[PDB]
Amino acid sequence: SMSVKKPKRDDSKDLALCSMILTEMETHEDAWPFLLPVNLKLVPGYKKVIKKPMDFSTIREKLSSGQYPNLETFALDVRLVFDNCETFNEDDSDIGRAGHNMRKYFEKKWTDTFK
Repeated sequence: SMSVKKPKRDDSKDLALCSMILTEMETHEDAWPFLLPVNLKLVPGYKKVIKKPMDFSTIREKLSSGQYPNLETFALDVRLVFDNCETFNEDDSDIGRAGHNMRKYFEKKWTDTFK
């Protein structure tokens, strides 16, 4: 509260470490459904159903331009990618499997780096 602060957790490496994680996700073989924004002109249903589209290129631009205030807002956008994938794709489709694999991969890197 006012003039009473918890000890300072060192956040000075967070930007570099989120950039490394994002590089690992970009280069994974199962990243292909997630590299670019879904084409809203060509994919029926996507625009109306998925209220907040998100993809790795969009997260990389946000990250490079100071649009994440902290490491939690970065993790929220990465999870949004996989949450959108589960909403739109059956679990037993190639894209649905890719999204489960990538989520698992991310969450392990997240825990190992920051927790």
